[PDB]
Amino acid sequence: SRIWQSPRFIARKRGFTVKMHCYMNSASGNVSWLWKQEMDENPQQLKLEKGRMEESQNESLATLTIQGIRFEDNGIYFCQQKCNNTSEVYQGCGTELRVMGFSTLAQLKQRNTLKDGIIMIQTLLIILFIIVPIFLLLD
Amino acid sequence: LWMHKVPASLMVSLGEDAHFQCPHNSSNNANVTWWRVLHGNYTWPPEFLGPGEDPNGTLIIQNVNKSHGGIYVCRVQEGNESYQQSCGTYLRVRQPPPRPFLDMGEGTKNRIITAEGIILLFCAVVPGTLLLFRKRW
Amino acid sequence: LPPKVSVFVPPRDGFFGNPRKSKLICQATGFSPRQIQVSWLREGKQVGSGVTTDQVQAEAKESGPTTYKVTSTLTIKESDWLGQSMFTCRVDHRGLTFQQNASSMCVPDQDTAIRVFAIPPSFASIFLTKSTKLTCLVTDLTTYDSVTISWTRQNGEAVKTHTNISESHPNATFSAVGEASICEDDWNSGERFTCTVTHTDLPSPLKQTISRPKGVALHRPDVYLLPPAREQLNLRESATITCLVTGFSPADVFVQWMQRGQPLSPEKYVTSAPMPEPQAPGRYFAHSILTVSEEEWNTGETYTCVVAHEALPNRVTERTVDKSTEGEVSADEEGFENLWATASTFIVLFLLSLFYSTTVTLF
Amino acid sequence: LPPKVSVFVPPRDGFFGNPRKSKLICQATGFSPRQIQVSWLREGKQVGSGVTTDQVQAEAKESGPTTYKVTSTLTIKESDWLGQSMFTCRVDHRGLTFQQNASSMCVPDQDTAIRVFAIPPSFASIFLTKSTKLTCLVTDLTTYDSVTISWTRQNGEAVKTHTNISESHPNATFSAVGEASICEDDWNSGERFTCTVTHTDLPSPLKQTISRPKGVALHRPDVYLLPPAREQLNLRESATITCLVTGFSPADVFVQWMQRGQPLSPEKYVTSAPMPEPQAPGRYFAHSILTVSEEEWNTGETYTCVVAHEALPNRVTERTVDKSTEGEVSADEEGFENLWATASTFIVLFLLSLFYSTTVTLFK
Ligand SMILES: *[C@@H]1O[C@H](CO)[C@@H](O[C@@H]2O[C@H](CO)[C@@H](O[C@@H]3O[C@H](CO)[C@@H](O)[C@H](O[C@H]4O[C@H](CO)[C@@H](O)[C@H](O)[C@@H]4O[C@@H]4O[C@H](CO)[C@@H](O)[C@H](O)[C@H]4NC(C)=O)[C@@H]3O)[C@H](O)[C@H]2NC(C)=O)[C@H](O)[C@H]1NC(C)=O
Ligand SMILES: *[C@@H]1O[C@H](CO)[C@@H](O[C@@H]2O[C@H](CO)[C@@H](O[C@@H]3O[C@H](CO)[C@@H](O)[C@H](O[C@H]4O[C@H](CO)[C@@H](O)[C@H](O)[C@@H]4O)[C@@H]3O)[C@H](O)[C@H]2NC(C)=O)[C@H](O)[C@H]1NC(C)=O
Ligand SMILES: *[C@@H]1O[C@H](CO)[C@@H](O)[C@H](O)[C@H]1NC(C)=O
Ligand SMILES: *[C@@H]1O[C@H](CO)[C@@H](O)[C@H](O)[C@H]1NC(C)=O
Ligand SMILES: *[C@@H]1O[C@H](CO)[C@@H](O)[C@H](O)[C@H]1NC(C)=O
Ligand SMILES: *[C@@H]1O[C@H](CO)[C@@H](O)[C@H](O)[C@H]1NC(C)=O
Ligand SMILES: *[C@@H]1O[C@H](CO)[C@@H](O)[C@H](O)[C@H]1NC(C)=O
Ligand SMILES: *[C@@H]1O[C@H](CO)[C@@H](O)[C@H](O)[C@H]1NC(C)=O
Ligand SMILES: *[C@@H]1O[C@H](CO)[C@@H](O)[C@H](O)[C@H]1NC(C)=O
Ligand SMILES: *[C@@H]1O[C@H](CO)[C@@H](O)[C@H](O)[C@H]1NC(C)=O
Ligand SMILES: *[C@@H]1O[C@H](CO)[C@@H](O)[C@H](O)[C@H]1NC(C)=O
Ligand SMILES: *[C@@H]1O[C@H](CO)[C@@H](O)[C@H](O)[C@H]1NC(C)=O
Ligand SMILES: *[C@@H]1O[C@H](CO)[C@@H](O)[C@H](O)[C@H]1NC(C)=O
Ligand SMILES: *[C@@H]1O[C@H](CO)[C@@H](O)[C@H](O)[C@H]1NC(C)=O
Repeated sequence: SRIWQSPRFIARKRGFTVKMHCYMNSASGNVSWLWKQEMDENPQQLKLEKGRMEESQNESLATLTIQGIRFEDNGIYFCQQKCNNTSEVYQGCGTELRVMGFSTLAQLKQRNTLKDGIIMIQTLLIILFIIVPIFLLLD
Repeated sequence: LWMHKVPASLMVSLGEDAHFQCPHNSSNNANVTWWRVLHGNYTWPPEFLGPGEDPNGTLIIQNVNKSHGGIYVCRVQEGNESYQQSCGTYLRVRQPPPRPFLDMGEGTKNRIITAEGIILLFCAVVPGTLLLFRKRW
Repeated sequence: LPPKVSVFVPPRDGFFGNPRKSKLICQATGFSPRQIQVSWLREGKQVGSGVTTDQVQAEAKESGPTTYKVTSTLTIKESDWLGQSMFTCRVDHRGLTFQQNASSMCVPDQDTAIRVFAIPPSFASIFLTKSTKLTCLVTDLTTYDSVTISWTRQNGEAVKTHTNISESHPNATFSAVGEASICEDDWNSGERFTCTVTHTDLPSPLKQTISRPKGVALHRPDVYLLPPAREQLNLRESATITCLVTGFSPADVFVQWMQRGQPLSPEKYVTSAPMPEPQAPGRYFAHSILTVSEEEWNTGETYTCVVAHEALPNRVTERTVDKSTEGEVSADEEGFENLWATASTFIVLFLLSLFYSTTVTLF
Repeated sequence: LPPKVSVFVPPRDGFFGNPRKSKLICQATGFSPRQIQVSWLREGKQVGSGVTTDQVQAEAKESGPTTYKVTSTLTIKESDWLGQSMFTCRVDHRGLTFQQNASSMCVPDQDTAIRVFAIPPSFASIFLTKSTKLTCLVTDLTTYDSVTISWTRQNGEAVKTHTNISESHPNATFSAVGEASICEDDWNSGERFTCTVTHTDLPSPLKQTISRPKGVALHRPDVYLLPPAREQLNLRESATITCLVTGFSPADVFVQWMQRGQPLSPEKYVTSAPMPEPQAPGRYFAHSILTVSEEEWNTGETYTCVVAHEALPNRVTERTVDKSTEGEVSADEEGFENLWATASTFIVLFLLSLFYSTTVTLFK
């Protein structure tokens, strides 16, 4: 209607960059972002540190960039700009972020099976090393 | 308003049935239609998918395949007025992820591996000392 | 009053005599007053035999003053007519010389035909605007009159003419657009439509033709999309992203690119035209190229590739690539700190156990 | 006395006004008595508009019985005249009908005048065989004698005439495929080559001083070769290797595929024509794709791609991809796997020390 925001879903790989664009008319002041994980159900204000999350603003295109994402960035980001001439908050429905890992199906399966094959061996040897000496020394 | 309550993704495996919903606010006199929309500021017209199948406003889709991605949008209008439209629920699908040993993931197996290793080293030193130093004397 | 001087040459067959003879009429009427001096200068020289300049009869034109009419005549033989002589009409009317140069044979002057292109309506331009327009374009003519771009159906009957003739061009290569209209069903039935072009410099019209084939079968495309090759990126100059629409029938695919949600201008990409598949008998393939700066591709900037074909189940599909054409399952699992702690602990633990092994071997 | 009916038409440069209009004259003099009628016709339809018949006035004669004269006129639009429609005028003298034709179609001149042109040697012909030659094609002519084709030089020098003349063309015409072997550097120098054609009927030679169109500067293409996409390989039906050339000038590049040293059949790959580049000036790009069976791709089989251009130094370059072109998937995946490998090695390497120490202590 008045505030247009894209994209709707982003699924990157850990380490890369993400950009989110809020399209709004250049009349009613400046735009302030928000944040919402799925633990909450009411958007919170967004902090900002240089090198990580950073904001800019052209004529009628406001953007936000995050560098080197990680697993603690899986939330929905909202852009909000209230009219200073009419006093009405206008808000889009924002974006979503997901952070994928470095592995595939094939590697994971082998790693899991090797790890379990190793993990049973230590149990067997600990049982042997606790049962043999007591049976030997107890005579 | 209510045009923000809908989630932003849905998780299904192929061959199953997904569930959506559109929380109407006009007292059982409105019209509910479900559409499938493109990226945004699109040029091709959107397509008409299906009407409200049950009184409470739920859409059910079956026979999931690879080509069933994309945004699903519910559009509701009351008679002669303009329609009200949410901003969709992106759908992402892939079936495979397997079972094995659901109890713990890699986040736990490494820790108990290292604990078992250190405990084994701790417990495999005293028996040798007891067997050896108690034999000469 | 300066009259309108006109000369009406006979056709070649209309000859009579031995040797055969014919006549010219140098009828220049609509003039006043009576005074007139007519000279039928053959090769610039007057003829003293056969020139019959009749009396100056009054033209009873009630509206305004009564003007006068004249009727010049001159006879020539068959050999004289084919001698290609300039039988110029020079009338010293009212002390003013009026000249009218004409040939003496069947001479469509002289030889000049160029081009005409008939463009049929595609499929994307029927589903979007709901109007099956069809145009046939005439290129690089001169901005003269008497151009008539007329469409005719297969039964001889015609449809409407054009509008919006283009403007001047640096090479004097003006153009016309003979747009028309037709109901969709008639075009889908597949009958031949022809557009005819006429001109003052054309010895004959240019009957083009356009129709739609009937009986083709439907197959669906398979759009892939490739990123730039590493050797291009190592130059740090540019990159090219290519779609690939492989194995569809019939023709007329329709593609476009989007970025940031705003479609790109048509001056970036260069689409190709369908051409037959080597090994398959009746299928085609196409392409597309987008050129972007190399620094743009290195900081995100996901791109898309929208196609539209009439055999696809939902008429549209869309792919994408940014830089990380990856990101499979296991978002949170597989660990990242345990894998370091375990490696460090088991690097320490074996080294510690080696001392016990040494002591054991000693004892 | 029947009149002498004549029909006159205007020249093509005789139309004026908006819309442009002209006239036609149907005249018949030397008739007696005054009983005469005139009717115009338009392909079977008579139109009364724009008809101006004069009165039956006695002809001014010095001897013999005095006859009469009449003049009739019709007005037409130009778009009708230029559309090849036929107008006829009919005169009824004493109830006798006289009709005469008229139309704007007296163009034909049945002679030996035919189109004589040439096809220049494309770059494929010269590179493959070093056999620079040019062909002068002749059509619109039937079987004659002394039909001699002479590829005249700048000063009309010696020419090896064509052989193996074909049969009569299905037009009822004859195709004279002129040909003459030629040197190399003369064609690159902008020299005038006219195939003067001698004939028994019309020996007028149609001369065309064809030559190389001096022009655009020199640039060299670069070959980027692309392996097939993954989602195609998953289908396990076929793969499509792509050879890409960009930024060359002028046009007319030549490319062919080759594996194990012997060339593939020309029915296995498709090459597109050069097209302009959207950003730069009139430089071009072209694409060639080869479709292989997916089972062959999972073994080896380099599939080199060979191009051939003009500005290119040695006129040949090759590219090669077989199965290893993943190209730096990431900078951390390999470190992750390496760390896991070290940990996995050290586990089993550690267990040996415990087993060996315990058994050696027990066995002492
Ligand atoms: C002086 O400057 C002026 C100003 O530009 C020049 O005028 C240009 O003249 C060109 C002459 O070729 C015009 O180009 C033509 O018009 C279209 C623009 O590209 C294009 O349609 C034409 O392409 C046809 O020819 C191809 C080669 O023969 C065919 O293979 C092809 O199929 C094309 O035919 C149709 O093409 C359309 C695409 O638009 C398809 O949709 C149809 O399906 C095709 N139908 C058929 C049956 O083939 C051709 O390039 C150019 O438009 C014009 N510029 C204008 C009008 O602005 C002068 O040439 C220049 N003088 C010089 C150089 O001496
Ligand atoms: C009689 O029938 C025969 C077939 O049995 C037919 O022969 C062929 O006609 C074509 C069309 O005239 C000839 O093609 C010409 O020459 C070359 C050959 O490749 C073409 O490239 C030419 O195309 C150019 O010129 C055209 C006209 O200016 C352009 O429109 C076009 O875009 C190109 O610029 C040209 O078409 C062909 O050579 C002959 N075959 C042989 C063996 O010569 C013949 O045309 C029929 N005759 C008549 C009067 O219909
Ligand atoms: C954005 O607008 C506000 C409101 O006027 C003003 O403080 C300033 O122009 C901007 N705020 C910044 C840059 O922190
Ligand atoms: C804003 O966009 C315009 C495009 O019209 C561009 O020229 C300008 O540099 C942009 N401003 C900034 C600060 O990037
Ligand atoms: C639905 O929401 C609108 C706000 O957009 C509100 O005005 C209306 O009262 C609501 N309807 C019900 C039944 O709560
Ligand atoms: C609801 O919409 C459908 C299609 O959009 C229409 O057929 C139907 O008549 C509508 N119902 C009402 C009550 O307007
Ligand atoms: C893109 O959206 C803007 C409004 O945000 C609109 O003005 C523009 O027309 C849209 N693009 C197209 C191609 O319609
Ligand atoms: C259907 O909607 C009603 C509200 O009218 C709600 O109580 C019920 O839980 C819904 N059923 C499902 C399966 O969502
Ligand atoms: C899934 O089913 C639909 C309709 O039955 C079909 O069009 C589509 O191609 C199928 N998907 C795959 C991957 O076969
Ligand atoms: C309903 O909408 C139509 C527009 O199609 C309008 O002409 C009509 O006046 C409207 N009626 C009411 C009661 O709003
Ligand atoms: C013929 O007459 C026309 C009158 O407009 C004149 O322009 C032209 O030069 C003349 N040509 C000759 C050969 O006399
Ligand atoms: C050219 O076509 C457009 C759309 O069909 C029309 O609006 C315009 O008036 C036409 N040009 C002229 C000069 O009539
Ligand atoms: C005039 O033309 C018609 C055909 O349009 C023909 O039948 C007739 O014979 C012609 N007139 C003469 C005198 O031949
Ligand atoms: C001439 O044509 C014959 C076939 O009619 C062919 O065998 C021969 O090679 C041709 N000669 C040349 C020089 O092209």
